[PDB]
Amino acid sequence: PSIVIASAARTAVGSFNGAFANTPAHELGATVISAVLERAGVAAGEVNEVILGQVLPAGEGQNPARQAAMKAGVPQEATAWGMNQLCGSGLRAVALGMQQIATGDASIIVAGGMESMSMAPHCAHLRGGVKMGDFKMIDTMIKDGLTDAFYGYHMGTTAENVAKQWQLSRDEQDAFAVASQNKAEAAQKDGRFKDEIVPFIVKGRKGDITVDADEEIRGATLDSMAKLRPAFDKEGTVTAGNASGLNDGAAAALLMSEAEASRRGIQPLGRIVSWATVGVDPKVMGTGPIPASRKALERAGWKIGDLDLVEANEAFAAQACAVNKDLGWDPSIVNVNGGAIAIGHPIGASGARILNTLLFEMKRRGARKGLATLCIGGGMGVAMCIESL
Amino acid sequence: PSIVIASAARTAVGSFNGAFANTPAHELGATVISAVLERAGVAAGEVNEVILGQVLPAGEGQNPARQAAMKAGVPQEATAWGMNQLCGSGLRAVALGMQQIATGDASIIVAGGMESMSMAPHCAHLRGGVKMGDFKMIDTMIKDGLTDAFYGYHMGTTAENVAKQWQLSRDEQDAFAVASQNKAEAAQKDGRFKDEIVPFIVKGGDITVDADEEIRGATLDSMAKLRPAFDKEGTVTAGNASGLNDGAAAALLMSEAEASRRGIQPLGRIVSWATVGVDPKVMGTGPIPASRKALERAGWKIGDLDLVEANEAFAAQACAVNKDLGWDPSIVNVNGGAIAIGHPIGASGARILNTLLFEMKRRGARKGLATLCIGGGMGVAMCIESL
Amino acid sequence: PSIVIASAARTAVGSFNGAFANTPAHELGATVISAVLERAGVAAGEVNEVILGQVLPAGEGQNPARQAAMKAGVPQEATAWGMNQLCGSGLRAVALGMQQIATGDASIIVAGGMESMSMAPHCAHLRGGVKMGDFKMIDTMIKDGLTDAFYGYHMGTTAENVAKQWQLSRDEQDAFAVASQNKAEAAQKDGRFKDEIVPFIVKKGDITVDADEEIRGATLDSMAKLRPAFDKEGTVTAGNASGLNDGAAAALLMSEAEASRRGIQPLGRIVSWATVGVDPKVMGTGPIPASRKALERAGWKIGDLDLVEANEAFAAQACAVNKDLGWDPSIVNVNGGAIAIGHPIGASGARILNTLLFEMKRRGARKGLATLCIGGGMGVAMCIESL
Amino acid sequence: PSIVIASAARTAVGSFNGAFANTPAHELGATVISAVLERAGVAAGEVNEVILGQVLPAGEGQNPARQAAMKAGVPQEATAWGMNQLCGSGLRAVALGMQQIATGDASIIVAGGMESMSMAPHCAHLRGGVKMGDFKMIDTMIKDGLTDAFYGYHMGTTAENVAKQWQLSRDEQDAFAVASQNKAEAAQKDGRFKDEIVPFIVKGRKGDITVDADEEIRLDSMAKLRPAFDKEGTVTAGNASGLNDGAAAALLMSEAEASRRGIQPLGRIVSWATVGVDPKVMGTGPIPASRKALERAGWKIGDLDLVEANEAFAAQACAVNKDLGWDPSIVNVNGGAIAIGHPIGASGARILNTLLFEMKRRGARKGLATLCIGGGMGVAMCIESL
Ligand SMILES: CC(C)(COP(=O)(O)OP(=O)(O)OC[C@H]1O[C@@H](n2cnc3c(N)ncnc32)[C@H](O)[C@@H]1OP(=O)(O)O)[C@@H](O)C(=O)NCCC(=O)NCCS
Ligand SMILES: CC(C)(COP(=O)(O)OP(=O)(O)OC[C@H]1O[C@@H](n2cnc3c(N)ncnc32)[C@H](O)[C@@H]1OP(=O)(O)O)[C@@H](O)C(=O)NCCC(=O)NCCS
Ligand SMILES: CC(C)(COP(=O)(O)OP(=O)(O)OC[C@H]1O[C@@H](n2cnc3c(N)ncnc32)[C@H](O)[C@@H]1OP(=O)(O)O)[C@@H](O)C(=O)NCCC(=O)NCCS
Ligand SMILES: CC(C)(COP(=O)(O)OP(=O)(O)OC[C@H]1O[C@@H](n2cnc3c(N)ncnc32)[C@H](O)[C@@H]1OP(=O)(O)O)[C@@H](O)C(=O)NCCC(=O)NCCS
Ligand SMILES: [Cl-]
Ligand SMILES: [Cl-]
Repeated sequence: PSIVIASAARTAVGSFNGAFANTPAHELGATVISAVLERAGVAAGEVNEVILGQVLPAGEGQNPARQAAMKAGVPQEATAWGMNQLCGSGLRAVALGMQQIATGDASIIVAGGMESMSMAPHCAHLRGGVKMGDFKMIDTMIKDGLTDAFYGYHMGTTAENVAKQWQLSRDEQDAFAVASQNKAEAAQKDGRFKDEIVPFIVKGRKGDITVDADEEIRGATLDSMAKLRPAFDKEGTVTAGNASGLNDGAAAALLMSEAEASRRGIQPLGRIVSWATVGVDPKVMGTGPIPASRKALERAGWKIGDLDLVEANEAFAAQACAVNKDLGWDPSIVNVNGGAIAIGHPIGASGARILNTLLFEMKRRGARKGLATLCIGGGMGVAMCIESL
Repeated sequence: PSIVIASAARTAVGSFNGAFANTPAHELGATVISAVLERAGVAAGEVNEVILGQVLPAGEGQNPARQAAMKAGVPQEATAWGMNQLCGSGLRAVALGMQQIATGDASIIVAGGMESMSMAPHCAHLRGGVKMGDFKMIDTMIKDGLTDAFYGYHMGTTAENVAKQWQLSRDEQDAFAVASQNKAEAAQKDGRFKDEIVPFIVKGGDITVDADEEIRGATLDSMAKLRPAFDKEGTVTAGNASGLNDGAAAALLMSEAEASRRGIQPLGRIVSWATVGVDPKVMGTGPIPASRKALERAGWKIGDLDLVEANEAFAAQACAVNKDLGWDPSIVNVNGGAIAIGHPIGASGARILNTLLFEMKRRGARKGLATLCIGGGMGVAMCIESL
Repeated sequence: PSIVIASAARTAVGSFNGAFANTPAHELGATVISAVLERAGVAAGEVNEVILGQVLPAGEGQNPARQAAMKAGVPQEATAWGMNQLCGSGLRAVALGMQQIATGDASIIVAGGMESMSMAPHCAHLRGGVKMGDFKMIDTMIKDGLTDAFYGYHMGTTAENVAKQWQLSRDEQDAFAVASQNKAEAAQKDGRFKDEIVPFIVKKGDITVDADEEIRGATLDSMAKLRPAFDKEGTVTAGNASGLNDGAAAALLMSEAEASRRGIQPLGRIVSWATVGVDPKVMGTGPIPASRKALERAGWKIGDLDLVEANEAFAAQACAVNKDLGWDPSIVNVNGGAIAIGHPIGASGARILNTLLFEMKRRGARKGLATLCIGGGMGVAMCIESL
Repeated sequence: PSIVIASAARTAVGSFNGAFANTPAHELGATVISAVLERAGVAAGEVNEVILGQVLPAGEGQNPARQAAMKAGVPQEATAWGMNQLCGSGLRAVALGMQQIATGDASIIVAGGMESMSMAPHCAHLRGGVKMGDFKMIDTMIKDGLTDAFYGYHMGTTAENVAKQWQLSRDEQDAFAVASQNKAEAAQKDGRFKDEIVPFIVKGRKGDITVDADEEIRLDSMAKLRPAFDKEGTVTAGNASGLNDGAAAALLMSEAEASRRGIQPLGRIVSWATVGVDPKVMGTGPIPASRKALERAGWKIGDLDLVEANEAFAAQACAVNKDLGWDPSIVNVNGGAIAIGHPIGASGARILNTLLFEMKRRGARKGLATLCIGGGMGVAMCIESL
């Protein structure tokens, strides 16, 4: 069975406590569900299921994937669920939605991810009761999203471990970070993000604001980048500049069979050729994309040289340089419009976010074979091969 | 692509703030992952992926499904993820794990659910800052698990709406609840839950928990003396409604040809599954179209079923599903239901799948069905056939 | 037993979450204690006791009055304690310190008040444990400072009761608030706040705060366009009511004979004081019997007063006090009031005492009076005479 | 300038999360305000002001002293305010109420203290907002009542320094605690606390309970405890005071006022004193405070017939007794805070009740009450009957 991506859309990536500071994730997810339906000419009443990845849904209510589907007009007869594979959630949900059609259980699937790291609350177990002494209010964003559960340190420390084995210097990681900021700024100026971004209306206060530009894209320098202090180790190289940030946003895609798209006259954004997920050492979780991409290319019958465009998520400059050095693909075809260092990193949605950038760049330049991949906390990776029609 | 369930296991369903009061969900899930591996003769190094449903993972850390797999001995080369479809999470994860092997992406899958409603913390968004005035510390169990996000009332109110449309009286719902408590107690005394339950060691003295803590029985005189917990003039009480519980349940999945090569005798063959949505006001009706679509995909009729496990979230919704589908009530929840056993949201789907599989084996039933109602107006069902 | 005020000082009144957003109250109190010692030529080693009023000391540690005295250089041999009479705390502490010397128990007293409404935390009793459901994190500023403990509503509702009984229209309360804003705005430019305000160094960079941050410019047209903040059909708005503020204020007290030996010329002599209770429903009427009894103890008439400082908690309450005593409104709050300057509850009593004392010196006034209304239905007043 | 105490009363000292677990402090204060009025035959309408010490009033509402007076029947014409001198709050409020009548500003004063350490909440400053990272929920009982603001450690560590410099051994503190525990049980069994304790009606969901007995009153079971503040320390949970709830107050008027009303007073306030000491050794506070009180009264240590020295810690209590040299057989003859309890806001007035009612039954002429104060302070007051 051949499954294609009929359409795709994403919101602008908002800053931490920025444009989407008081916007729940399902509200961002509802906008993207409506957009992928409008861009493909498919009504909300035709959706069988909505599958949205989300890592931090605490305090948002019962099944935020169902809340986003309801507000987008998807009828009550359909189903909706969320899933959590950390940073690979947004891309895995696309593969999960693909399998719904491959097994014959659904026809039209809206798959992607949504995340509101700004709305992540502080929690504390209080049922037993704190009779005496102080107790900690746990940040769910740090605890459930950014801290390794086996070794106890942040995901930035894992980038320090990757920097040690590959011997990646501070100046090399800053050169990668500056390159990402300059490619993302150039892509924003030329309007290459307009096709994939759907505007979001932030209701509240006294005026309604339309958000249609990635809020982190502002540019940077090499003199101001090397003056930053390391945020994870006193003698480390990972700083706040060469590492991805905390962001809000959503991204999704409309899935259907290749024969179904031909019957509707739809021109798909690409054909899902294969996907893969593999685990690695949690100490070097940034290496996830290395075996995940290899297995994805092996299942597709492709070689590394056959790829025309690559979207490798830039969780950290240290891990991103390590993946490129091992796979050896042409770095000029990897993240041609910037990466998460400049655009942002909403964990649950980034998987579908970089899939949107991959699909719309493959369309404008005429690329035939593409690949998207991300590293996953806890020692995992996920990749997917896309081919045009 | 024929997918079988080689083995299955579950922990005892613990009471709210009971035996598993301070036990994280992944610790319960790790025991069940190790159990389904031992009962099938499959090593942890052969597992491709672990898929665990969970609704309330707040405060437990990065990806509790990966934490349960790692502690169970599953190597780092494998993958693991969690999913949330509320009450149908435990059963959907089995269907999701089945699709991993059906599409050729994996060979060995551990799929199920785990939930620790006792460890659910209180949360509050404090990044923007509370300029002035009081703010509420939100119970994540109530908000993210038991409160409808569209109408704002508890899941017990949705059972009241089902009771109005089907005209189910207070005494009729209590008779269903008392029958559920007495069937579960008889099954516990006769030892029918021992095959499916794997013991759990509560570290701290070490205590071995191998009996469902909610299974104690009840009467009709003490059941009709309870006050309604959701409406002053309502019929749903704490006795005829499911409780708050902790536990885990999973199963080992592989192809039918893979089981034949390993000499494993599977617990059953996954014939079909289905999930459908309904109105959030009457979410308990989910099992009605979900089971029908599941039977249609399997090519079966309601009369063809030999055993049925329909989760008892509420006596009102459970009576409505049986009255609508019309299946023989003597083959439905023969060993009791969630009213007596308990209702761990993330694990209940796989919990009742364990009860179905091990009862189909002891009595020799050939065609079975498991179904649950889902908050927000959904249902999920799966058809199992023996080999 | 003649007790005089040798010197006095206060910090600038900061806005809510403004310059003193992250500054504890005892840090503000230390500056005013050191300032009143420096302005009188009295060493810290001569202080017997420090009495600082404070309403919201939660989370600041053991006895913030002791923290402010020690940080101001007062040696450990001295004593320090805090007291809470709500809005009259700052002025009552001055009267309490006066009684310490009158009874022969002390010689040198630093008395005043301090309040940090921005540093007021949210609290919740959690020892028993929250089994299930949401619980409120109580804002101690609202509960312990701005909410009546007997009727449950804000102090603005009590101002509505006074406004209804006196038949005060919105435009009449609107005209008094604008007059208060215009007198305070003129005082900031004319430098009348320079003598009483001591700069405070906010220890991102050190910032010197020496101007009242709440002092804003208003008119009569933009003032009537505001919405009522306490009742949909009310008259009290955010413009005609006092604001939320931080600050500190204190004074150095000693006997008249003690000042003559040290060459200190006091700002005034404490002639009498009084405190009386009223109905909590109309707590704004407190200053009316408190000032009259204070005048009775002093042997003075209303016409004998040259300057009056009546705290402006609300425009409704402030107009009611002026109408009853009948004193010349041109000698009442000549430099503005709490509506424009601000209202740090614990410090407001000593705050308006600084404005009174330094104004009697600048214009040559002989007889002065300072009074405030107190939540829960009380009032406090003090009569000051020059030398 | 003679001020007498016409009557006095107190509630039973409750255990931490015990009988008064869900009882606000002003409710305990209301009972004692009504009790001192009934025992003296004085109407609530004659009270000028109520002065109640309290250390932990967070979450209780505007001015709990005003809340306690209003429910106790004191009319709105009176005034009420609270004050905080930590452990000396309850006794200082009596001295503050004495000064109100001495200066001619009031005639009838109800002065004492109240504390509900069980109802003390956890707090956290959240107006600025926690952008990132975990933050601590601060226990207001520990931080605002039991933690030194200058050195950052618990009040029990200050007792270790008093034990270190005075060289008080582990066995020395246990002998003082057992003597304190045995005297309090003997006084409770003999009914020696019945005159001073007023019952409190605890209303609740399942039943109303009448609390009129000290719940904390209870070497082999005593010497098996571990030190609670230092691994190499001497202060344990047995030889240190606990966390308690309760209230205590007194009715104040002039000696001529008591003679005119036919009231026979419990005693005359002769003098008082407050002095500061080193915060590191706050337990030494009562030593110069008692001497200064006796000097102003013209008395010597040998003239005292009864002494009430607060037992915050066995180490600090032993140091005061050894230096002042008063007869230990007349000090806390009915037990101390180690066995009875230590409600911070109420403890000052709590030990004043025990002194007044013991001086009356045994015929003592001159008595003394004193307590140590956190942050390096002390307070003492001399009372003599007529
Ligand atoms: C590293 C991290 C803690 C940053 O902390 P932060 O709160 O966001 O603080 P900022 O990002 O605003 O950076 C702070 C400083 O660096 C400067 N800075 C940041 N990025 C810069 C850039 N790209 N160029 C130049 N200067 C920069 C900022 O201006 C600021 O200066 P300041 O101190 O005067 O305010 C946070 O981004 C993080 O946790 N990243 C990791 C996310 C993650 O692990 N995701 C999962 C990966 S698998
Ligand atoms: C019903 C519910 C509100 C109960 O909350 P609760 O406050 O803990 O009520 P309790 O568990 O304390 O039980 C109440 C009383 O009924 C009695 N009781 C309970 N079950 C009984 C039974 N089966 N037989 C006889 N008496 C019983 C209990 O002993 C208790 O007595 P008590 O008054 O001394 O406490 C809660 O379990 C709930 O919300 N369940 C629904 C969850 C849900 O929605 N599930 C479906 C998801 S779609
Ligand atoms: C009344 C009160 C609730 C105001 O709360 P607030 O919302 O923070 O008031 P704000 O200043 O932030 O907003 C008031 C509005 O009116 C305007 N406004 C307020 N004061 C003004 C003034 N003095 N002149 C002109 N315009 C003014 C503001 O610009 C604002 O408009 P906006 O919302 O569009 O920005 C608060 O000041 C209060 O609690 N007062 C009573 C305190 C008290 O009880 N003290 C004890 C008395 S015994
Ligand atoms: C002394 C203090 C530190 C001990 O608190 P605690 O450690 O929580 O003691 P607990 O509440 O747990 O009492 C229960 C325990 O003590 C044991 N215990 C208590 N009292 C006992 C007694 N009288 N005899 C024997 N055993 C006793 C119990 O068996 C139980 O055992 P555990 O220690 O293993 O838990 C505490 O009461 C305190 O902080 N007091 C403050 C005193 C103070 O500073 N006052 C102000 C000075 S100016
Ligand atoms: Cl293995
Ligand atoms: Cl297989």
